[PDB]
Amino acid sequence: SRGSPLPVLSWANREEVWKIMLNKEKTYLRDQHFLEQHPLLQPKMRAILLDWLMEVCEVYKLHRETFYLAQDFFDRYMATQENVVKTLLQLIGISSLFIAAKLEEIYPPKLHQFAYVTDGACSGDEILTMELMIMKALKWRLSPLTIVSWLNVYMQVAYLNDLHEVLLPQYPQQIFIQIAELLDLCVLDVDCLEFPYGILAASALYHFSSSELMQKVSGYQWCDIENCVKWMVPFAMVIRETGSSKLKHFRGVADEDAHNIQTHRDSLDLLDKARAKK
Amino acid sequence: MENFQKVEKIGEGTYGVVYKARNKLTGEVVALKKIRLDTETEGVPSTAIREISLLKELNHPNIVKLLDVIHTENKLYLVFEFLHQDLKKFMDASALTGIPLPLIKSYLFQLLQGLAFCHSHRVLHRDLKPQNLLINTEGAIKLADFGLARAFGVPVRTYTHEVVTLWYRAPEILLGCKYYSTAVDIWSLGCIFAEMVTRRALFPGDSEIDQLFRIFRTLGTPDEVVWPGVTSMPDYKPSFPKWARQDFSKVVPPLDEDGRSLLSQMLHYDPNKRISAKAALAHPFFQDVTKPVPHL
Ligand SMILES: CCS(=O)(=O)c1ccc(Nc2ncc3cc(Cl)c(=O)n(C4CCCC4)c3n2)c(C)c1
Repeated sequence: SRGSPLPVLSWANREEVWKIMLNKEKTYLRDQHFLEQHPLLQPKMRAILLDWLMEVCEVYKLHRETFYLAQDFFDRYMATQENVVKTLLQLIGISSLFIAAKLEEIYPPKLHQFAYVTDGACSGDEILTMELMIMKALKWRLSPLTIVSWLNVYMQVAYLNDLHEVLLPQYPQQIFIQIAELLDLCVLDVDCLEFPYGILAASALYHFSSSELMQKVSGYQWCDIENCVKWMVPFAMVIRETGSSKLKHFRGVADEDAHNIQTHRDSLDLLDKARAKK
Repeated sequence: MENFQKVEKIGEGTYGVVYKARNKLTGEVVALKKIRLDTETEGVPSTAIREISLLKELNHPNIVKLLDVIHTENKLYLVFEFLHQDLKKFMDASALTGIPLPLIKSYLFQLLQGLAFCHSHRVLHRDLKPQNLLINTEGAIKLADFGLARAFGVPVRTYTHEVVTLWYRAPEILLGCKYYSTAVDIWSLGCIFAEMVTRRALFPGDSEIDQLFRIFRTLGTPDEVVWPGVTSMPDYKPSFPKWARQDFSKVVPPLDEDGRSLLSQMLHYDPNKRISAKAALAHPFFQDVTKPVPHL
């Protein structure tokens, strides 16, 4: 079974909080084969769309959490549909990001920016149509635990101090962005959806640390993550060869917060290197 | 929406009109939150997306139940369970005799059961005010209007800077704190608790600052010893009026000792010392577990 990594919580009961989180990992399903419902689509098309959403996120200083919400909304929406044509993918992705930004950001960009970045491919009204199509097809289940939120949990446990206050941010920035960069690479490959989000985050963490740390912060046993770890090896290789990106700073964002902002990597070639090795 | 007959408008909450209405098939009585969408430049507003998605996750006897979400041409209806009135109209209808104190055990206990559930699900309500507190005829009382709620992360980051209706807003917010989480909801409940007894708002501020000073007058102006950090908070001014912690029998007489204890632990200045919803449930004060039918 799974260890309970959370400390004693002053604000609620750690056992209840953890069991709720684990049930969130159960009721939100992802399907590594959903593109088989779309015979005109290829996995590279998904990678190109998601990579472009990362670019849009960086231009607008959106949170990592917003990107991963959009990624999850896109993957689960597409699993509810059939026979989507490639000319619709931009609209589905940008509307997923619009929903996610409205959920997650304090002051999100306005509708007109989400249309603007598509460079004429999508109008505002088209985005308003698609957002309703997405939310209804997902039955309004719009509160997943994203990949990056699992990484946030793990980092907080890892650097818990005397205070046992898991809600105030206590982890250093560089480790967070480096693991995140590996996850941003992996998520571009639809095969990642084979692994639960908490195992993807634990496996990326592992490739940047040790089994001791992985088990300490996630409660997984090595056999739980072994296949994911093995799958991730070439992506970790490509990142290590290329070297980790440095912390960027952002206009209007305090430097101590800048690690929370999604960055963009021209890493579709990295993705190809990683998959070529298999 | 052919299966719903609107009875009467019930009021406007955080977004759009609420209606009393009847399920034509079963005769069930429901509240209908309407959202007109062609009024909205951004499509489905973020408050509605948050409320719907949070309430699909939250099923508790002390949280109003979201029954359905219906989309018709330019409109979005949220079908909720029916309750009978908010606590602000109940309070002020019983504002002469006061509200009998066994119901104030009942209502503060149930409200804490709800909030403890929200917080274990990592949801901040951020608008616990009696107009959003529904109490029905069986007596139960339910948290409602999650239009201002937010799921908080582990760890949190900076969220929306001015939240909770002013009479219920916590001091850390008024001073522009970088981080807040569950304490802000507990504060709100204290303001409501004393508002039940005094049958009058504990801090009926007319302004941001007036709300701050109502708090200082009643609890004493805080300092680096009662709340370590106050002096380094953004909206802290040295010029504030040093006031005295008026005994917890003046600011609120009907209370016994435990009522004073609980309430003061809920109005602790330091969010990090302030009591959790779980702990408030374990306070002696909730040893007699009364559940009276109200007058309506
Ligand atoms: C002038 C107010 S009153 O006392 O006449 C009155 C108040 C409440 C209710 N009932 C009720 N039942 C279920 C919901 C579900 C939701 Cl989501 C909701 O928002 N509200 C209301 C709360 C805030 C505005 C709408 C509900 N209200 C009634 C019948 C009268």
